[PDB]
Amino acid sequence: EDVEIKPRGYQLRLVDHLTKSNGIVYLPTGSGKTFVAILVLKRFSQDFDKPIESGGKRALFMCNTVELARQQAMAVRRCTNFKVGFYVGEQGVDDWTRGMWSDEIKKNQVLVGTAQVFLDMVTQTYVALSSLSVVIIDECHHGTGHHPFREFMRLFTIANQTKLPRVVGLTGVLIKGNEITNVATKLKELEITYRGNIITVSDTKEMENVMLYATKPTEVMVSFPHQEQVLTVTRLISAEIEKFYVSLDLMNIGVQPIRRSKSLQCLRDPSKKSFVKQLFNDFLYQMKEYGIYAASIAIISLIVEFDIKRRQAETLSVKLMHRTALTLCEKIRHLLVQKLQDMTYDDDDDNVNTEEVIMNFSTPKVQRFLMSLKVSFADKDPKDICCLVFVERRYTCKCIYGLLLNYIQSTPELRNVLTPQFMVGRNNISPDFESVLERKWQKSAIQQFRDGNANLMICSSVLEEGIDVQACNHVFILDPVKTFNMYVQSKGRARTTEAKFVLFTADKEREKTIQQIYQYRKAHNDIAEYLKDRVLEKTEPELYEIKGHFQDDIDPFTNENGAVLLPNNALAILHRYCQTIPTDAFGFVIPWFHVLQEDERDRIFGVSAKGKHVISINMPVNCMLRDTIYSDPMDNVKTAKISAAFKACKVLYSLGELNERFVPKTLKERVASIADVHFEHWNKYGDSVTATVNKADKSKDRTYKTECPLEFYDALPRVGEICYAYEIFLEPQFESCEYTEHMYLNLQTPRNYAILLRNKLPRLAEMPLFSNQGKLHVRVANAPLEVIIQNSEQLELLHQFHGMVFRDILKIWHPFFVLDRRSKENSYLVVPLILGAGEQKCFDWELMTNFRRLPQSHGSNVQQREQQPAPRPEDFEGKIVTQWYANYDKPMLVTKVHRELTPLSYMEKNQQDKTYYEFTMSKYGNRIGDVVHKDKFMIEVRDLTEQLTFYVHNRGKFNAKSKAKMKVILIPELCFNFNFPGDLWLKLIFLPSILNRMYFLLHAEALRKRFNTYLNLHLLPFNGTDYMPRPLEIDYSLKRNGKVKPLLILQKTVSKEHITPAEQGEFLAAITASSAADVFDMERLEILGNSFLKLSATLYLASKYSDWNEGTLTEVKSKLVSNRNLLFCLIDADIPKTLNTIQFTPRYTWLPPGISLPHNVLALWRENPEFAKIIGPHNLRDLALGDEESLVKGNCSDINYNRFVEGCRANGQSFYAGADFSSEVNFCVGLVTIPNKVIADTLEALLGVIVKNYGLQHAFKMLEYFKICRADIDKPLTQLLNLELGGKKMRANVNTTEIDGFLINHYYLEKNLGYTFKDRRYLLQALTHPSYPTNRITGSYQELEFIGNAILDFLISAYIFENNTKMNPGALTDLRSALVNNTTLACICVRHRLHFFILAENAKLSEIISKFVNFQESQGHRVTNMSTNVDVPKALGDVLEALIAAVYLDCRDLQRTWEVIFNLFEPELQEFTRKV
Amino acid sequence: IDRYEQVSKDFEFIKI
RNA sequence: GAGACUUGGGCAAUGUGACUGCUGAUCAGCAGUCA
RNA sequence: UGACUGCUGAUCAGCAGUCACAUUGCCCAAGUCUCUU
Ligand SMILES: Nc1ncnc2c1ncn2[C@@H]1O[C@H](COP(=O)(O)OP(=O)(O)O)[C@@H](O)[C@H]1O
Ligand SMILES: [Mg+2]
Repeated sequence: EDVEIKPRGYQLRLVDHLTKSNGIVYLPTGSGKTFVAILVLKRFSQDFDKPIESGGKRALFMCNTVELARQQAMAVRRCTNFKVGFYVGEQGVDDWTRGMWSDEIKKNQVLVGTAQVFLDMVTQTYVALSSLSVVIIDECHHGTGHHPFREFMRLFTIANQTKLPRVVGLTGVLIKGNEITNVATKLKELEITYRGNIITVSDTKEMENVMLYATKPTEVMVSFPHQEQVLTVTRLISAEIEKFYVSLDLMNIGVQPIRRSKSLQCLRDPSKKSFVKQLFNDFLYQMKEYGIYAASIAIISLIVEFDIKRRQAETLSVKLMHRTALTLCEKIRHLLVQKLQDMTYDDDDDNVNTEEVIMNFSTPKVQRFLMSLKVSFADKDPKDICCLVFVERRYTCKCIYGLLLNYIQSTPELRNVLTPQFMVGRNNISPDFESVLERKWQKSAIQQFRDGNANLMICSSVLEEGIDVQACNHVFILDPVKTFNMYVQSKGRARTTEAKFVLFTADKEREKTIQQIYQYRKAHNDIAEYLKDRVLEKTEPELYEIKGHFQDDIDPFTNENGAVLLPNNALAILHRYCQTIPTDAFGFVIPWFHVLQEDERDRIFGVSAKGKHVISINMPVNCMLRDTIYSDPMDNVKTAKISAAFKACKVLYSLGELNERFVPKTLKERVASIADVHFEHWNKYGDSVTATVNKADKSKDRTYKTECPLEFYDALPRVGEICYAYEIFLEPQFESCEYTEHMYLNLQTPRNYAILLRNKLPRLAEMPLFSNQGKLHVRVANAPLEVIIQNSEQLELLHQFHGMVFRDILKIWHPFFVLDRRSKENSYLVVPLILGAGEQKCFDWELMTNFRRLPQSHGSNVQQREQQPAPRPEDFEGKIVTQWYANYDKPMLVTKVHRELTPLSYMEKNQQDKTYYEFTMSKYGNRIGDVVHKDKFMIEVRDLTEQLTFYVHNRGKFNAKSKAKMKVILIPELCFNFNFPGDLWLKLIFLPSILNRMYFLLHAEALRKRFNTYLNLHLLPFNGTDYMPRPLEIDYSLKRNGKVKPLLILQKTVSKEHITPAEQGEFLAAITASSAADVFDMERLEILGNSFLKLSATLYLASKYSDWNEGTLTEVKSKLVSNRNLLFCLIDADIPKTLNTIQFTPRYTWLPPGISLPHNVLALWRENPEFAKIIGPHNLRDLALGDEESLVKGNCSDINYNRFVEGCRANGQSFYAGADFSSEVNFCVGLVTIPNKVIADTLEALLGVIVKNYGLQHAFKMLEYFKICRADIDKPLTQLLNLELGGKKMRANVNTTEIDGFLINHYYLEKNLGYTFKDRRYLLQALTHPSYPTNRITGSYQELEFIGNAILDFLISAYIFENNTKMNPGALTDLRSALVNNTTLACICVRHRLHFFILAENAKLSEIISKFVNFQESQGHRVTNMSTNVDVPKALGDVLEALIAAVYLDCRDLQRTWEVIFNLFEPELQEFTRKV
Repeated sequence: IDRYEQVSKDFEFIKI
């Protein structure tokens, strides 16, 4: 909408002048200068569309206040087609980065915002001065001296002088202040600072008359008599306020910050103590100036503000102060209103009576104002009034607003016409006259005035510029005009015709106001004459005088890369950086200044320094600038402060705190440099540590390709080659009883079976195995018997025997299984054996050559049974049979024969009255007919168990059915007999449960050898060739089916002779994930691995960086031990495919060793993973390959392959189209999916198992193997031993017995701590809170707590691992987390009375600790273990954490650290070790 | 004085 | 985590007013010395 | 009458300090609501 906004002639001339060269427009307010600025912005639209990098420029528009900025943003948005930006500090631009900055600059062709924000964003090289077309400023008269407008204008000279953007200022009044004398110098200053001449209309006939539709007002002055005498109530109230102030200083409170005057010469009062003085001093002024009724009104506002403060008082002392203030205020209000009510009865017109008494009880100024109000508006329509009221004090606005409300309600006529309202500056006053938050307001007072909802508008000096208000026809001023600019602005508010401009003055000061108003008028006339009659000078681009106006300041320092730091912005930059220091609530975020006397000036600096001042800066102790920065000798104290802050900021940037763009850095920027230092390996996976999006897939799992151990890969025996066979022994480990002989005797038979490999096998550990009837331990022969296959047919027959074993004798077979002929992974063999000559054991050759295929139990009728040869007992003794006539499934071991029992004999039980023969005929004789032999021998038999995974340890006696099962007796000639040796079957029923465990014990041993060799301890006699493996351990801690005792790990740390060989079983324990559900789990080592990893990372970071603050070190440390990082650093090591995670059920979840899928099928599976992932178990089970291809040929038929491919392609669109099948078919193809959590857990488990045996020092080498703590190649030994012997620096080279002053009576600390410090620097550094300015010889506690946390955590975890051997790891982690809790640390700290010796100055936390310690004493130092106190103070646990590290670093003896930790944790540890 | 002096019921809005 | 508004704290910036300290100029008088 | 000192007042300029008032801005952080993990 611009057609109705058509410009005027003077606007055109002004735009034309400002386009050619820079200048400052000067017209009376309401002339549309902002519209001129809009047109100027439009005149630069030639390059607003092009991007910055291609030469496109963006318009810049800046204003002094946020409200004017918002109004102009709306105006330009409605009056231009450009996308209008908004760049202010009230919208949260504090934490922006280059991304949204760049995209906002790209998208917004014009930018609007405040001055400081634009200064900051142009100094920090977001946009260069060469990147802009035109910059428009408004209210330039504020921009003088050190105002941000002048600072922004300074940057034009410091940058590229050519291709410099146009700049123009907007103003209606050009000079601010009473120094208007000799207007010429200020005119030159403003025309040179903005490098532009000032222009104004110059012909009253055509320009001034036209623009004077913004008509000047009519001056009116009303005089009132002086106050002849003061009242009794005022002086009585002042006398009360006297003793009130006296008691305010008498009132003692806690320590408060120190405030001094602006020149650092006078001692001020704390702000919270001076606010009440300021409030009462304003109230007294209100009383003495505007009348007693005004004071009655304002005491209500005092009540309101004091009630708000009392509600919001953080400390009880502040609450007491504000309560005393409220009591005094209420007493004052009652005493004051007593006088009002003693005379508010002079006449019977009630509300008009109130009006008359207000008239009576009003000062002559306010009385005259009320008469003017009554006689001015003539009781016209309420919409006929547009008036403004200006008073100096903010509270005077609300006071006279309440007075106007009451008086108008008291008026008969003005009641219906007038409605008041008050506003103040941005430091808004509580608009309510009652308790806080009467209502949720939603309409601003300016909006009320614009909408016509109000006609009177009480205001302070906030309503002269910026706010767009309709032209008022009345203006009233209650206080004398102070400044020329305020006069010009206030008289400019009355813009409509016949407007009334009224100002009130006293009688005997009337003439002074007369002279000052004529001087203001004469000054305006002189300005007009100077502009009109000046010589026809150019724009005045005189660089000599421009430079001569600026050099007085310190030279603006610009660093490399084009960034610049303004010395006038130095204070703001330094304070902004200093606030970023981590604190509790305050933490001394302000730099403590101090000016030096002349003696120090001529002691330190040059001879010239007697007159010029020198100031010293003391940075907060939580900053590495422990020393002081000295100011340059400067003319006055203010410039000396500027120089000191500027030099300190330059030093801080030299130490890297300020970034490339002079903004203080945070964790996001701190980790950017460290990214490629410790997290380089993430790049091979594509992502990075700083990439937060990399954590989006933290919870998902990952797939891996498993592989057999090297001992199994290509271990198939070959014909005519050396091959080793290992004999397997299954020793029973229980007392034999009648319910156990059937397996006890058979398992101990000298006959057995051997596992045969071409390769050699290392010595393996003893396995626990749990049968349902006893406990089994299985061993493998150390010396493998060696034979060479002389006949390929013998090897073939062995191979079909091995296949037949799993196919039939255990039924561990699927129709898609194919005998794995090829020599590859898991291609070993199982061979039965029999006794040979002497102790030598040889092949049971008849056994394999007889049982090529399992005999079939043919159902034989009596017609057929009568012609087979008769049964003969030794042919059945020790054999396996099957009760086919009852159930054609069960195997049945023949333990003995009853030659004394016959079918004619009476049954032993359950049919004792009757016999076997007719019993069989009753139920099974119907289908089988008669039986051949009526009077022959019987056989007593026992059945084999059907269990298949003998890991669980539950045990019991099945007396309900075992007695009936053990007595099962069958007819010999009825049940089919396989004549197979029952001992061999009874041994091989356990075979897969042994093969699976060996398949991982090999991995454990092969990894242990590698780890030992890398540590270069494999030559030690306990390791290497002479290693004797130990039997595994049962985990009974699990439930799933005087002097402190020296800590073993630390004891073996110092003494290398206490080391012990690493067990294969201990590695296997860390290999088996808890999902596999074995007898032992890896979670017991995982917690110690985590503790040691955190400790080592913390120490490595502390040694690497002793300067950075504890926050960035803590977050980096938490990033290092992050589970995703452990995943990424363990994938490379090829550990995950070595792990043990899944359940072992051979029928459904395990693959036989010597049997695999067809080779072509596997090739197809691994060629197309997308085609492979859509194949389920049923698709494989569809075919049933014949004996030839499956067994001898070792492949599948071509037509069978066709059926596979056709079925898979059909299932690609079948009911299972798109479904996932990898969750169950991966076990047949050597693939597995493992959680990343398990990967991190097993990394930590390996670290823990290494630590608990090899000591702390050796494990640091292993961290090098995992490339976590990258070795400093210059000094590698610092990663080996100095990691626990480092951490300090030259800070200890300065010392004095003055430290005893800070450590008041530390002998009691030694007595209640036990430790005796060799150096007191550590204890002092631990005891200093960052909110402590008194001390500078030492540092804060943060960079000690960083190490103390890790040390305490590691020692606690080690102790709970060692001593607590009968409790679950899942609760062990909870116990550890409870022992490291901050509340427990605070309780320990306060029990020994360590709160007294803390060094800190912060009232709120001091009161927090005070309210904590008394409660804890009320608990008798026995915290229920947590006590529901008010709030735990973090500092009490923090100082204990720091003291732990200080005690350790004093002597470097971890044993001493454990001693003191146990001494301070004894009762809590004893309580927690009993119950978590 | 114990009271405010009642200003004149009339006064002039003089022109400067 | 973000957007709106309010609460709370700290620093910087412009200007006026009051009192003090010091320098320079101008005007004036007195007292004292020389010419 | 001049030179000059002593005393003291007045005017004016400039600088610096104390106290108070007014307006403007940035930063940290809290509350609730909504978007929403
Ligand atoms: N030439 C013009 N054409 C259309 N409208 C104008 C013109 N000049 C002034 N105005 C209107 O008068 C108003 C003047 O307000 P403002 O711009 O704040 O005045 P100033 O900037 O002089 O204080 C604007 O809102 C504008 O819409
Ligand atoms: Mg305006």
